[PDB]
Amino acid sequence: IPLGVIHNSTLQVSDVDKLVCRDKLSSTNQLRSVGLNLEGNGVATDVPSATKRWGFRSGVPPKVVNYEAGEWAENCYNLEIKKPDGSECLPAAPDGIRGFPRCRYVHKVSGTGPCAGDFAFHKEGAFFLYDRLASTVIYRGTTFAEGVVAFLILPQYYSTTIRYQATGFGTNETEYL
Amino acid sequence: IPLGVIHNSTLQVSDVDKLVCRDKLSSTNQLRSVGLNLEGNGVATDVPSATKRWGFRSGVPPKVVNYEAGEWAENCYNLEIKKPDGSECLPAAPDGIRGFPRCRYVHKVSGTGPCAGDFAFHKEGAFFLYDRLASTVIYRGTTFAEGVVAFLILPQYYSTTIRYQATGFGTNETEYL
Amino acid sequence: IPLGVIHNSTLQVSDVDKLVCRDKLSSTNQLRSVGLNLEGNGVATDVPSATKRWGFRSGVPPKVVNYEAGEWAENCYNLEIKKPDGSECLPAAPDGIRGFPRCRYVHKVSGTGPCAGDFAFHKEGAFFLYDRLASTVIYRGTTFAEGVVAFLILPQYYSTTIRYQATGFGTNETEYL
Amino acid sequence: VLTQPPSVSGAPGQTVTISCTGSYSNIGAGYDVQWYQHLPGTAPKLLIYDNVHRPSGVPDRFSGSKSGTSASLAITGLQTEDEADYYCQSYDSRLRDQWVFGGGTKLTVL
Amino acid sequence: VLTQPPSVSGAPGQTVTISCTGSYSNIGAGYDVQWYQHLPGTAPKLLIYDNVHRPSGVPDRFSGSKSGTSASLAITGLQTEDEADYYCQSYDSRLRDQWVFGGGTKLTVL
Amino acid sequence: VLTQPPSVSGAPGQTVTISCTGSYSNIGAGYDVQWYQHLPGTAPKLLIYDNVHRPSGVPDRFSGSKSGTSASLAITGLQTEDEADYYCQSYDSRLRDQWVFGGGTKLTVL
Amino acid sequence: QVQLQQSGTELVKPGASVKLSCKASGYTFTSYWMHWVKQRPGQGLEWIGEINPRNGRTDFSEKFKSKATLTVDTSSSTAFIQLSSLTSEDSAVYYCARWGYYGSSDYWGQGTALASDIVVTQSHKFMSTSVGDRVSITCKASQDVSVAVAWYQQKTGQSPKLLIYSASYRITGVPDRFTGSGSGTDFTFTISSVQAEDMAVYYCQQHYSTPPWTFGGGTKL
Amino acid sequence: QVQLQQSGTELVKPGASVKLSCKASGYTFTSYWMHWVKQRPGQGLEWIGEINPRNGRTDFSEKFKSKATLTVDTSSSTAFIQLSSLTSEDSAVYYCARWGYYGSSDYWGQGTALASDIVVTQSHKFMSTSVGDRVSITCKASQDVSVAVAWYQQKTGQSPKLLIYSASYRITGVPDRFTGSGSGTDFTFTISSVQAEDMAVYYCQQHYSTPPWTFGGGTKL
Amino acid sequence: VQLVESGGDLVQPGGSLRLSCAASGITLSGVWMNWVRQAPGKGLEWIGRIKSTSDGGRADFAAPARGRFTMSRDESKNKLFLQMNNLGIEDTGMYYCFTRVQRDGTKDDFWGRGTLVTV
Amino acid sequence: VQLVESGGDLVQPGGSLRLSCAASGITLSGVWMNWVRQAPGKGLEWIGRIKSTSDGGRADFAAPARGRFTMSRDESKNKLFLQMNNLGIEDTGMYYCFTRVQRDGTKDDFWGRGTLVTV
Amino acid sequence: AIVNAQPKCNPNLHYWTTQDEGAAIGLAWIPYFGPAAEGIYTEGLMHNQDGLICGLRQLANETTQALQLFLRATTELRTFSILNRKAIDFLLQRWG
Amino acid sequence: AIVNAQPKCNPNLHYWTTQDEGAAIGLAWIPYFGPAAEGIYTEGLMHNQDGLICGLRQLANETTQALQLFLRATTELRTFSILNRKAIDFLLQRWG
Amino acid sequence: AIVNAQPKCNPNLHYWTTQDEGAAIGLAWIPYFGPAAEGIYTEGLMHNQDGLICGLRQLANETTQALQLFLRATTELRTFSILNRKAIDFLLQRWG
Ligand SMILES: *[C@@H]1O[C@H](CO)[C@@H](O[C@@H]2O[C@H](CO)[C@@H](O[C@@H]3O[C@H](CO[C@H]4O[C@H](CO)[C@@H](O)[C@H](O[C@H]5O[C@H](CO)[C@@H](O)[C@H](O)[C@@H]5O)[C@@H]4O)[C@@H](O)[C@H](O[C@H]4O[C@H](CO)[C@@H](O)[C@H](O)[C@@H]4O)[C@@H]3O)[C@H](O)[C@H]2NC(C)=O)[C@H](O)[C@H]1NC(C)=O
Ligand SMILES: *[C@@H]1O[C@H](CO)[C@@H](O[C@@H]2O[C@H](CO)[C@@H](O[C@@H]3O[C@H](CO[C@H]4O[C@H](CO)[C@@H](O)[C@H](O[C@H]5O[C@H](CO)[C@@H](O)[C@H](O)[C@@H]5O)[C@@H]4O)[C@@H](O)[C@H](O[C@H]4O[C@H](CO)[C@@H](O)[C@H](O)[C@@H]4O)[C@@H]3O)[C@H](O)[C@H]2NC(C)=O)[C@H](O)[C@H]1NC(C)=O
Ligand SMILES: *[C@@H]1O[C@H](CO)[C@@H](O)[C@H](O)[C@H]1NC(C)=O
Ligand SMILES: *[C@@H]1O[C@H](CO)[C@@H](O)[C@H](O)[C@H]1NC(C)=O
Ligand SMILES: *[C@@H]1O[C@H](CO)[C@@H](O)[C@H](O)[C@H]1NC(C)=O
Repeated sequence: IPLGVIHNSTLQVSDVDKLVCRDKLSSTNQLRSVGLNLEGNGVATDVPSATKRWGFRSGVPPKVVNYEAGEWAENCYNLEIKKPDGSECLPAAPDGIRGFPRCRYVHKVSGTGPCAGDFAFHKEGAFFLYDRLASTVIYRGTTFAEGVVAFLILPQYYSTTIRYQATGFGTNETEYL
Repeated sequence: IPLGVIHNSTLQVSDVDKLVCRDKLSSTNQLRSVGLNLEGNGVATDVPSATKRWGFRSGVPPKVVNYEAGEWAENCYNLEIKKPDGSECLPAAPDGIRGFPRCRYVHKVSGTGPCAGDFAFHKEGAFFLYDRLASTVIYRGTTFAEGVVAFLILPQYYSTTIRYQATGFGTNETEYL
Repeated sequence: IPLGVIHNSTLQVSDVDKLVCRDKLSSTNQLRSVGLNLEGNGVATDVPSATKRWGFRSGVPPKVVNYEAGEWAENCYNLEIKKPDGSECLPAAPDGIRGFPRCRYVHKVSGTGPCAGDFAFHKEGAFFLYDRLASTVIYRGTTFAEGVVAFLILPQYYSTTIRYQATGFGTNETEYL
Repeated sequence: VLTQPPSVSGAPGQTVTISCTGSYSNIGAGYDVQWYQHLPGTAPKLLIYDNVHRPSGVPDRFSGSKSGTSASLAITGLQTEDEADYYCQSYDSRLRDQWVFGGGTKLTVL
Repeated sequence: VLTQPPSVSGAPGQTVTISCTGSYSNIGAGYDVQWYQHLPGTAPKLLIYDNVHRPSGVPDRFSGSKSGTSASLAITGLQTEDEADYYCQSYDSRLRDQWVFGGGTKLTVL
Repeated sequence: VLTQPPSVSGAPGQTVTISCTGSYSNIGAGYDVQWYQHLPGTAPKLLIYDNVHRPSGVPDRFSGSKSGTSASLAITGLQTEDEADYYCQSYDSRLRDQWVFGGGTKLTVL
Repeated sequence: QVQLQQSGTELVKPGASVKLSCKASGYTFTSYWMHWVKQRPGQGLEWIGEINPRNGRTDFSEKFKSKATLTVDTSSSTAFIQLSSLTSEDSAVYYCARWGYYGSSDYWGQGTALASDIVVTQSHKFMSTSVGDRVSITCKASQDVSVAVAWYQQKTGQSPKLLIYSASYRITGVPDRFTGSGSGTDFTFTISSVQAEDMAVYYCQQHYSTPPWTFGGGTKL
Repeated sequence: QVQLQQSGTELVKPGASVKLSCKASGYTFTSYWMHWVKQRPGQGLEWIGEINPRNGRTDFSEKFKSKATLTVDTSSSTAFIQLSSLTSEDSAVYYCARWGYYGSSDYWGQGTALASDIVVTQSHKFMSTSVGDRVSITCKASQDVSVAVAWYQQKTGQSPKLLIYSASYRITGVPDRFTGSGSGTDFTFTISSVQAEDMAVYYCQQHYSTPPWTFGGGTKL
Repeated sequence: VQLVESGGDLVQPGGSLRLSCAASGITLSGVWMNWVRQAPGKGLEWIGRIKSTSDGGRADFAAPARGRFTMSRDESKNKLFLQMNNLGIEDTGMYYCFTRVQRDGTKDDFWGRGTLVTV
Repeated sequence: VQLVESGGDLVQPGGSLRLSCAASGITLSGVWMNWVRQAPGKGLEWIGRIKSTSDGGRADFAAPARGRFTMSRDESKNKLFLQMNNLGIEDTGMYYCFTRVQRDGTKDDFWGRGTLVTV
Repeated sequence: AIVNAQPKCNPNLHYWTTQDEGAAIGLAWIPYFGPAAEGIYTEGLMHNQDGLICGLRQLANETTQALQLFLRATTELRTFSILNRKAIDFLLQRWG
Repeated sequence: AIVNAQPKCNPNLHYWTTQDEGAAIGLAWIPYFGPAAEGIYTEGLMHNQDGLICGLRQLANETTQALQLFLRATTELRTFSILNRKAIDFLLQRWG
Repeated sequence: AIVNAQPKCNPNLHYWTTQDEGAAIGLAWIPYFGPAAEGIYTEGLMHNQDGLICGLRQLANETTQALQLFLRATTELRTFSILNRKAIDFLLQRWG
C-alpha cells in the first residue's frame, strides 16, 4: 500500500521505507487516512454518467476500509433502486454505516432496474465513501460519494436533495424522470 | 488518553511519553485496561438516585470500549423497562455483550417510562460496564455496573437480585414498587 | 502463544523472545498464521470417527481466530444436522464465514441428532477451519476442516461431495445411511 | 388530562391542523403522542404511532409533529371521508404511567 | 419406551410433580423432553418444548426440569381445569431417532 | 416481447424443457426470468422466482436455468397434473421496466 | 480543596514584558485546562486564552493571539502567561481559572493587578431591585448550545465565584436562593430573595464545544 | 504526457552482456510496472519480463528466466535490462512498455535494435482485405478471462500502439473505425472501413491476474 | 394472506369499467401491485402496476393501457381501484391482482381469484 | 395457521385406508410433519414423520408402521397423504397431524383437529 | 502525582480478571471441557498501600473525558486496539 | 515525486474531520449532552500551495490498486488497523 | 528444537493462500472485474526438506493450548490482531 510523506511541504509516494531518517513518525496522529472524492479528479458528476460506473456482481464479498479525514463532496448519491417486481436491489446499511457527512447535493436516485448481483461495485475500482467508512459496495438508502482513500504521514452547510426516477438501472437503455 | 505508570508502587498519570527511560514496557501484558465502578468513588447507589444519572438521547451512536481487568461491584443494575404501550425501550444486547460478571446485588429494575431516545446514556459521561466490555449505552435485560475505564502500565460468590417496578423512568415523577 | 522462527531452513518454537538478534522481522509480511488440518497429523478421517471428536456444549461463547495461509484438505465436513423435531441444531454462519476453500472431499453429513448445547465444540480442543477464519464451533451448512493454527515468522481442483444420513449425532448409537 | 380544541373545520383543499396541549408530564416528559381517527359506528383507527412516525396502511396526508409540550396533527388534502372525531393519545408521567386521551376534535368538512 | 407413573393426584393448593424416567438414549443422550396436556376430546397441547423452556401462551404454572436421565413436570397452583392426561415426549438415540411417548399420567384434582 | 414455443410435449417419464428466447434488454440485461403455471380456471402459480431460485411450496421437479439471453424451464418426472400453459415472465430494459410475458407453452402429457 | 494561588501585583513600564505565574494545587495539574481572564476596571471579564498542561496545546482569543503567550511546567504545577507590547489599557487585573471537568471555571485565582465563536449576551446590564424581590437574569446564546451554561458573581474586590455550572446544576455551598434554569439558546438565572450581600456583577459563560469561552457582558445589581 | 525514452542501438558481440536502459518520464515511476517486449524481425512481439519499481519484484517468462535480468532505480526513474549469453537470434528490437493502471501497456518506447500461463491465439495470421471492407480479428483465450483484453497495432518501423485497452474501452485519439468488443474467452477486434493506413500487424494481449502477459501471434493486413 | 377482485360485469364497447382489488392480511400500500390481463385463447398480458406508498406513488402502464387505464388506491379499506376508461372489445378476459412480496430472500405472488371481464 | 385431517371412515380388518392432512397458512413442504396414533384407552403412539423438501424427502416410521404405512405429499394443494396398507384391528383411534415450527427460538405444534379411525 | 478529588475512596480493590493465559491448565483450556463464561474469571484483592487504589479511581475519572472523545471519533461499534495503539504511540516516540 | 495524471485537479481541499480529541471541550464530550453524529465533524480549508493537494489526489489514485488487493485478502468486513499495521511496518523496518 | 510427537506426518504441504498483494495484476484488482471469493486463492507445494513441515504440524499442535486460552480471555467474536500483537510484543522487548 502506497504511503505519503510530506517532505518540505511537498507530498511524495513512500514506496520504499528506507527513504531517509529525515522522515519522522513520533505518534500515530501523524498517520492519517484521507478519503478524497472522484469529483476533484474531474470525472463526470452527472447521474446518467455516474451510474454507468457502478456495476452489479455476485460472489465478491463487500469490504470496508476506515478513513479518518474526508473531503467535502459537491455531488453525492443516494441509491434507493429496487427490482421491477419490488424486490430489494441493494443490501441494507449495517450498523456503523451512515450517509456521507458533508454533501452539497444529494442525488437521491430511485426507481427500478436489473440487479444481476448481490452488491453494486465500482467499475473503475474506486470506493464508495460513507460517514467515516469506505466500502466497495453500495448500500440501500445511504448517501455516498464515490471516491478513493489515501494514507499519508502528517508532519510534526446545507444539502439540496435532487429526486431522480430511473428505469433500467445499469443498462444502456435507462430513462430518468 | 491518560495513561498510568506505577512508579515505585505509586501510580502517576503519564500525560507525557517523555517522562523517563526508567519506565519499561517489555510486553503487552504490562498494558492493562481496568474498569472501575463508580460505587468506589462514593456516588449514590440507590435505584431512585442511580436512574437519575441515566438519560435517553437520539442521534449519538453507541460506542463500546474493551477493558480486561474489572472491579467487584456491590450494586449492579438490570434495566428491563418498556414503553407504556409495551414497546421496547432499550436495544437488545448484541453478540459478545453479557451481564457484569461479579455483582453482590443486581437491582433488576423493570417497569414503564418515557423513552425519548434510541439509547440510554450516562449524564455524568461514565460508561456502563459489562461482562468484559464498557459501553456508553444501556442494553435491555443485561446486568451492568456504571463505572469508568482506566489504562495503566503494570510493573515487571452469590448475587441477590432485587425487583423494582418503576413508573415514569427518567422523570422527576417516578414511583418505585 | 508459541511462535515459530525458521532458522537456517529449520523451524524452532520461539518460546523466548530473547533468542538472538539473528532473527529478523523487517515487515509484517514475515508474520504469517498457517492453519494446518488434523488429517496431516494422522487422525482418523472417517465420518463415524470424526463426528465422535465433536461435542455440543452451552455457556461457552464461540471464538474466531484469523489465519492467512491454509493447507489443502483431503477430507472436509459440511454438517447440516437438525433436531429430531426439525429444530435448528447449529448456528447459521455469520457474515464473513464461508466454506473451506480447497477440499478434495466434502463429507456433507445431514440427518438428526441430539443437540445438548447451542454450539458444537471440538473435544480435542482443535479449531474448525473455514474460508479464511478458524472457529471453535461448527456452523450450519458450511464446509469446514478440523485443524489447528500456527503462528510463524517467515524468512526474508474439484470437490467430490459425499452424502451421509446420520441418526443420533453425538451419541454412541449412531447410524449412517 | 391533555386538552384538545372542541372542534375544527377547514376546506377540502386547505390543510387542517389539530392542536393538542399537554404538560410537563404528558408531552413534556418525552412520552410519544398518538392520534386516532374515530369513525362513527366503528373502532378507532390509529394514524400516528409516535411523534412523527406513521403506521403502514395510513395515508401520507395525515402527518404529526411534537413541539415542546404540545403536539399537532396536520391533515393535508382533506377529503369528505375524514369527517370524524380525532383524539390525542399520550401517557402521563404522573398517575403511574396511565394513558391519557384528549377531549376529541370533531373535524367537519365544509 | 420411557415410562411414566400410571396416575398422579394432588390438592389444588399443592404442587403436583409428574415423573418421567428415560434411559441412556431417551433422556441421558441429551434429547429434549417435551410435555403434552391431552384434554379429552381435543388435540394434545404442548406445555414444555425443551428441558426447561416453555412455549408462549402456556401458563407459568407448568414448569419442567430435567435431572440426569429423568425429567419432571411441576404443576404449581393446580386448578380444576388441568384434570387431563399428561404425556412425556422425547426422542431415542436408538431406533434411528424416533419419537417416544410416555405411558400417560392422568392427573386427578381432589 | 420475449417469445416461447407454441406448444411442447413429452412422455411422463421423460424430462420436458421449455425454451424462452429474450433479447439484450429482456434477458440479456440481467433481469430475472420467472415461470408461471397457468392451470385452466385458476390463477397462475409461480414456479421459478429467479434465474434458478424456486419458491417454497413448489415441487423440486420444476427447475430453471438462464443461459445467455435465453431461459429454459425443465420439468423432470412429469405427471398428468402438469398439463397446463407455462408462461415465461421477465422485464424489459426498454419500455421503462415493464413486465413482459411469453406467448405461453401448452404442455401436453402423452 | 483546589487553590489557584496567583502571583503578586506588578507595575512594569509600557513596552516591556511581564510573566505572571499562577500556581495551582489540590488537583492533578495536567488533567484540567488552565484559563486566564482579564478584568478591566469596572468593565467586565475578558477571556484571554487557554493552555492544556497535558499536551501543551494553547488557544487564544483573536484579539489576544499575539499579545499573550501561555506556557506551563508539569513539575512546578504552575501556569505562567507572558504578555508583549503592553500599553496603558493592557494594565488590568488578571485571573487564572481552572477549567472544570465539565467545562466550568469553578476555582479562580486571587486578583493580580498590572461567527464561529459563540457570543453570549445578557438582557440588561444594570438590573436594579430592592431587597426581598425576585429578579431573573437572561443569557442569550447565538447558537444552540446544550444546558451547559456557567453563572459567576464577582463582588467588588473579590475574584469571581461560580454559582451554577450548568443550566440548573448548583455549586455546593452556594445559597439556595440562587436558582438557575434554562435550555437551548435561553438561560435564566434567578434569585428568590435578593439580599444586600447578593448585589454584584453577574457573568454568563457558555462551555459547549467552543474553543473561545467568551464571558457575558455582565449584570450589576 | 507519458514518454518512455529508450536507449540507443547496439552492436555488442556474441557472448558479452548489454544493459539497455529505458528512461521513463511524465508519470510516477514507482506506481506503474515496467514491461519489456522483444520483437524478432518479421515475427511478432515476445514478452520478456516485468519489474515493479515500487517493491523491486521482478518476473520473467520461462524462456527468459535466466537470459534477462531486470533492475530499476527510483531516483533515476530509468529501467535497465541486462542480458546474458547473447546469440545471433537474441539480437532483435527491444521495447519498454509501461504497465497501465488497469494492465494495458499503453505507452511504449522507441525501437532499440540489438498450462498456468494464459495463451492467446488469433484466428488468422494473414487476413487480407480491400479498402472499405469490414473485417473482424478474433482472439481466443485458454481460460475464462474478464473483459480485459488489449489490442495493439504495429506499423512497420514504428513501436506498437495500444488501440483498445479492454473489451470495448477505446483509447482516446484512436480513429472510431477501430471498434472492438468481446467477453469471456472470445474477443473480436473489428474495423468498420479498412484504409491504406490501417494495414499493420495486430496483437492481442490478455491482462487479467496472469503474471505472464504473453502477446498474441499477430495479424498482418 | 389472500386477494380478491371485484367488478368485471358486462360492458358495452363504448363505456368505462372499474375493477376493485382487496386483500386481507397484506397491505396494498406497502407492496407493489401488478395487474395482468388473461384474454381467452391468448397469453398473459401485463397491463399496469402501482408502486408502494414508501416509493413513488405513481402507476406504470403498458402501451395498450397507457392513457385509457387509470389506477387509484384507497388506503382506508386497503382496496385498489383500476379504472378502465374508453374500453374496447380486445379488453376481454380475466384480470388478476398479485404482488411480489419478498420475505427472508424468498418471494411469493399471492395471486387473487381473478375477475372475468366481458365486452 | 391451522391443520385439518380428512378420511378415517370405517375399514374392515383386511383393507387399506388413506389419511389426508391439509393446512392453511403453513406450507407442509417447508416443515417436518409428524403423525401420532391415539388409541382409545391407550397412550399416544408416534407412528410416522415426513421431513421437509429442503431436507431429505424421506419418511420415517416406527416399528408397527414400518412397512404397512406409506406417506405421500402433494405440493400442489399442500396436502399430506398417509396410506395405511394392510390395516389391522389395533390401528384404531384418532390420528393427529402436527408440526414443530420454531420461530425466534419459540416453537409451537399447531395440532390439527384429528380424524378418528374405526376398524 | 495524582490528587484524588473523589468524596470517598474505597481502600480495598476487589478485582476480577480472566485467567493469566500462561498459568498451569489441565483440560479446562478445551472449550468443550472448559468452564462457562462466568467460571473463567479469577478473583483477588488489591489492598496495595491504599495509594495505588485511590489514585487509580482518579486516573479512571480523568481518562473518561479523553476516552469518550476517542470513542466518538471512531466509527467502529467495538474498540479493542486502545492498548495496541498506546503501545505503538509509546514505541514510536521512544524510537528504541 | 508525484506526477498528477488526472485531467483536472481541484486546488482547494475543503476537508471535514472529527474533533482533535485533545482540544478544549466543555460538556460536549458527554454523549448525552454532546452533539449528534453530524455535529461532531469540524470543517476547514487546505489550499496549501496547490502541490500538496494535486499530489494527494494522485496518491489516493495509486493507493486504490494496492488497497483493493489488501481488502480482498482480508476476511474481515471492516478494516480499522491499516494505520496500525503501517506504523508497525515502519517501526519494524526502522528498528529504532 | 521441535520434536514431532504426531503418529504420522505428511511430508508434502499443499498450501492455499491469498494473492501476494504486491504481485503483478491486471484488471482483476477491481472487485467488479475480479474473481469470486474462491478464485482469489493461489495454491502451491511446500515439500521443504520435510523438517519444516513435520515441525510445523507440531508447532500448530502446541499453539492450540495457548491460542484457546487467548481466545477465551478475549471478548471479541473475531480476532484479527494476533499477528499485530505479536509484532508489538517482539518490538517492545527488542527496544530496537
Ligand atoms: C469524576 O468525578 C467528579 C467529581 O469530582 C464527578 O463529578 C460529578 O458530576 C455530576 C454531574 O454534574 C455531579 O452531580 C450533580 O451534582 C450537582 C451539584 O453539584 C454540586 O454539589 C456537589 C455536592 O453534592 C459538589 O461536590 C459539586 O462540586 C463538584 O463538581 C463541580 C462541577 O463539576 C466541580 O467544579 C467541583 O470542583 C467538584 O468536583 C457541586 O458543587 C447536582 O445539582 C446535580 O443534580 C441535578 O442533576 C441530576 C442529574 O441526574 C438530576 O437528576 C437532579 O435532579 C438535579 O437536577 C447532580 O447530582 C456530581 O456531584 C459530581 N461529583 C461530585 C463529587 O460532586 C464526575 O462525574 C466523575 N466522572 C465520571 C463519573 O465519569
Ligand atoms: C485514477 O485515474 C485514472 C485516470 O488517469 C482513472 O482511469 C479511468 O479509468 C476509467 C475506466 O477505464 C476510464 O473510463 C473509461 O474510459 C474509456 C475511454 O478511455 C480513453 O479515453 C479517455 C478520455 O475520455 C482517456 O483519458 C483514456 O486514457 C487514460 O486511460 C488509459 C487506460 O487506463 C491510460 O492508459 C491512459 O494513460 C490514460 O490515463 C483512454 O484513452 C471509455 O471508453 C469508457 O466508457 C465505456 O465504459 C463505461 C464504464 O462505465 C461504460 O459506461 C460506457 O458506456 C463505455 O462502454 C470509460 O468511460 C477513464 O477515462 C479513466 N480516466 C481518464 C482520465 O481517462 C482511474 O479510474 C482512477 N482510479 C480510480 C478512480 O480508482
Ligand atoms: C444497448 O446495447 C445493445 C447491444 O449492444 C445495442 O444494440 C443498443 O443500441 C444499446 N442501446 C443504446 C441506447 O445504446
Ligand atoms: C417535575 O418537574 C416540574 C417542572 O419543573 C415541576 O413543576 C414538578 O414539581 C416536578 N416534580 C417533582 C416531583 O419534583
Ligand atoms: C451407549 O452407552 C451406554 C452407556 O454406557 C452403553 O450401555 C451402550 O452399550 C452404548 N452403545 C454402544 C453402541 O456402544
